Amino acid sequence: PTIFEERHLKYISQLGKGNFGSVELCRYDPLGDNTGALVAVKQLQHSGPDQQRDFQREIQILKALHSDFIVKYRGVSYSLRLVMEYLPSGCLRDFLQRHRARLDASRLLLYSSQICKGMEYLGSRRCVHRDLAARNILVESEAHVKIADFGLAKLLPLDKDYYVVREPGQSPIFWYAPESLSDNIFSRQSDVWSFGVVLYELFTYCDKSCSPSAEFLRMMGSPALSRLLELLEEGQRLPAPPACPAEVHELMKLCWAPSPQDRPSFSALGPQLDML
Ligand SMILES: CC(=O)N[C@@H]1CCc2ccc(Oc3cnc4[nH]cc(C(=O)N[C@@H](C)C5CC5)c4n3)cc21
Repeated sequence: PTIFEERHLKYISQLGKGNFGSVELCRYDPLGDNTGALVAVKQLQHSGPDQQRDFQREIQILKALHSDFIVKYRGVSYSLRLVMEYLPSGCLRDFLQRHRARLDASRLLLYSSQICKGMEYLGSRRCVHRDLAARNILVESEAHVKIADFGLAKLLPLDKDYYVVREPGQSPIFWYAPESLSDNIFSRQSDVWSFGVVLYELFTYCDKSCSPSAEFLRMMGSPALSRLLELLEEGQRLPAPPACPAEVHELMKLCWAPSPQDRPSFSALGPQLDML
């Protein structure tokens, strides 16, 4: 099952690109009569040595994760390719923009709860995502979302609860916490910072004009990394989204606490979301 033969993976269409590589919709059909299962196949076409090493790490991390709110690993094909389950409604960013009129606050709260449970589990496995955002969240159906794109994901060292990355910025800066911007320090607490921005994204329906980049860029005014750092250290944050519940906005601000240890854990965030 885990060893997918390359000749049986029949290409259908393109899906998109994560942090590195690209993903394709394929039908794995060994019987050769297109009666097989649709799957999501990731590969690296135009990639350096650094991205190849990250990909080997992504495969092993995702293979080991088992949650209802984390995209399932199916197997591998060797030209190394990662086979994942296919979620036909796509990513949440586009889903919220497309179906803005139909999706009320209670539904946004359900996605927040499911993502939080996924991240709580990811914390128990001592794994840091490093790129938690609406673009990397997939949609199974109207009542079910999963976390995806584990390319930048790291396991914490056996003796520490934080990871210092040597590389600078493989993702957009507007989801990073202060200690990641200033010192490249990543942890479960920096993932909680990013969850606050995801909460902001949900409750703006990923509207482009009031996105994290759009809002912060106006504050930064006429180095982009250093200016963002200054704003965050001075106490500047994303505003309350229009028509956002007050209780949800207070949780965002707790997720954006200056010190990592003052941010709540995903285990403490879970009940607070579910009781609204
Ligand atoms: C043709 C089209 O409408 N494409 C849109 C563009 C954006 C997007 C994303 C996912 C997506 O659908 C799916 C569906 N199942 C999937 N399984 C793994 C996926 C994945 O890794 N997607 C990345 C590109 C992604 C997690 C980082 C994955 N992506 C579809 C689209």
